[PDB]
Amino acid sequence: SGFRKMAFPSGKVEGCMVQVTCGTTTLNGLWLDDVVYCPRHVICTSEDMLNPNYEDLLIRKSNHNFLVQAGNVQLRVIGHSMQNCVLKLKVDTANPKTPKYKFVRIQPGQTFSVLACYNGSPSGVYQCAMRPNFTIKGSFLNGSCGSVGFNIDYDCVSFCYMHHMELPTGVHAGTDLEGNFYGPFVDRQTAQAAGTDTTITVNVLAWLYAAVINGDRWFLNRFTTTLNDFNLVAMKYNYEPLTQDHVDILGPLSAQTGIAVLDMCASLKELLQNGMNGRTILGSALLEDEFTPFDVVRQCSGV
Amino acid sequence: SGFRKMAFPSGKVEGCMVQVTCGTTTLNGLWLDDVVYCPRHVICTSEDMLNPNYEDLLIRKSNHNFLVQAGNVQLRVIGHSMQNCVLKLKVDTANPKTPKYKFVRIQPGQTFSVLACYNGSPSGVYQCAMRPNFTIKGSFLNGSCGSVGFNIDYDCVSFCYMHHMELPTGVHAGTDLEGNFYGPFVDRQTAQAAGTDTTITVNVLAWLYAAVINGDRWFLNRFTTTLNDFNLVAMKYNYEPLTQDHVDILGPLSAQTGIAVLDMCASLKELLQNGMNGRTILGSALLEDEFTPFDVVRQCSGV
Ligand SMILES: *C(=O)[C@H](C[C@@H]1CCCNC1=O)NC(=O)[C@H](CCCC)NC(=O)/C=C/c1ccccc1
Ligand SMILES: *C(=O)[C@H](C[C@@H]1CCCNC1=O)NC(=O)[C@H](CCCC)NC(=O)/C=C/c1ccccc1
Repeated sequence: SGFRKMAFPSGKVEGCMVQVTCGTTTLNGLWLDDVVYCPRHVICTSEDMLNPNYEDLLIRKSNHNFLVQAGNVQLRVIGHSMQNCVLKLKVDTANPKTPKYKFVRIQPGQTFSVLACYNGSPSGVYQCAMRPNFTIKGSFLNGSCGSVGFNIDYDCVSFCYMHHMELPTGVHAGTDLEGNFYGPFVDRQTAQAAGTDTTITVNVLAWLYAAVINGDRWFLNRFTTTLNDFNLVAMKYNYEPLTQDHVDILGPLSAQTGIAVLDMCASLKELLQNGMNGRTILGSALLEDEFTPFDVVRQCSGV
Repeated sequence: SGFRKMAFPSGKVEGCMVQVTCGTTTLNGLWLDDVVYCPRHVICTSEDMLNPNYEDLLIRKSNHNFLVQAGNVQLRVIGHSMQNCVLKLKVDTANPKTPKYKFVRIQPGQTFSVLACYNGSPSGVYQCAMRPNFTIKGSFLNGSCGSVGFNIDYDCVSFCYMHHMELPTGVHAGTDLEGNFYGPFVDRQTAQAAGTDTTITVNVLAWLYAAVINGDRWFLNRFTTTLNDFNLVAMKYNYEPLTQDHVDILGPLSAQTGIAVLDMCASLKELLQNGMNGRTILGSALLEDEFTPFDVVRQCSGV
């Protein structure tokens, strides 16, 4: 029993983190086979983040402008190229610790683990969700750029996020490992801000199932609801619409608890309309939306 | 910016996890140098957990009764002994991945990372606090016994917890790595239950400082309070007394924010008396007490 925000074990990713310096800027890189991946803004000076032509800065750079350090072993850069908003630095040594891996782009509402790093050295690990507005609510200080987000299945690491910047609201923006930003964000200095966010409805329902599996039952009721009348209430409270696919995805949790999805939807509607009146669910006084149905099943396996 | 429940990178500990089987019971062991540490209840049968004489079961066991598997390599047990509630299984191979390590016992109110494991294979990592009543609120299923809790400083792993059991309330109990239980709990079948818990006051104040560092300021006020009048209110709300040492420990966070500790205490008193009236702090509608002052400083380094 018990339910926690749980990250994947970070060992396989720790072995891939290196330090990348260009000019006076140091950040983190990801060392897989003979390539080091890092944010391309490492080549920017502060005189040129208003409107950097990243191409421009890059043609003016050479291999020796990039210092790559793996622990206390310098790697020699033998090639450099740009892939969207990421740099690929070819090095003369393949990483002996390279795990089986994939580069995957995730969907809003999906979760992943972040290995926060500074100067190529891991500092901590935590779980994030990709928000509907393509930001993440992380914990990132200056120097954390190039830290990565990932999931593990079996022992293949699926990398899904590389960290690039913080927005004025204190949330974070980054790319997939092909260097394509999540959301309408750019690696140049603008007044860019997060657009309007919403609550991940299917995840809230997953977490209510987690609560029932762990013996929190006070919010349950007889009532059921129609999907249509549920989505009418969800819309009013800035919740994403619930689709039939979401209902299907919640199937296994519904079977294990014996609580039909639309039965649980009636509980959520009443929580949205009444609040909790001083009670908590799984230690929370708010409805939690950063656990996917998979997260719940994986952690709550057989109670 | 940002503040998350962050665990230590788990890589150094992942390399120490093995699988231990005795009879039909399988659980996890910790492999350091040529010793494997595991809960002694691995030698119990279900016919004998009412009143096991653990000594008895152990004299009746031989080295070959213990099957130790490290990945897919069986380790040969060449000696076995009991150390309080932990078994020490001497094996014929020293773990080549043994980190620098220490066995440390922690205090109620201190935090640590848990590497949840099943069949010697790590599943996830999360942060726990030792509750004032010496339980932990973890996430543990059958088979998780022998998973360990730890902190890292520099690159020395300080192991502080080994998991043994779940209480009827769904919280968890375990030992230090010398096999001495935290709290009044025993590795035998009783109606044992967690005693009365309290809120870790110094940690709540640390987390309020975290919030201020991250731009959450709405709960602040002019008021200051005396330590005596604060502790009168804390007592009423089941909060631990705040000592002058706690005040001193909060010194650096007070300096960085420019908010005196007793100034922040006045904010906490009003939160305790009024609630938040619909607002949140660092994404929480409850006052969070599982971040130590160190946790905050380490994560909030320079904003
Ligand atoms: C990379 O290490 C660094 C991390 C940031 C910076 C400190 C705050 N938290 C983080 O994650 N990334 C940058 O410094 C980045 C480079 C921009 C590309 C030219 N810029 C930002 O993060 C912008 C912060 C900001 C916030 C509000 C208004 C303007 C700028
Ligand atoms: C070890 O792997 C296992 C883990 C437990 C069991 C399932 C629930 N969550 C856990 O962490 N530990 C045990 O099974 C343990 C062995 C007891 C020593 C003889 N016993 C318990 O955890 C007791 C659970 C319980 C709860 C309420 C009433 C009675 C028993």
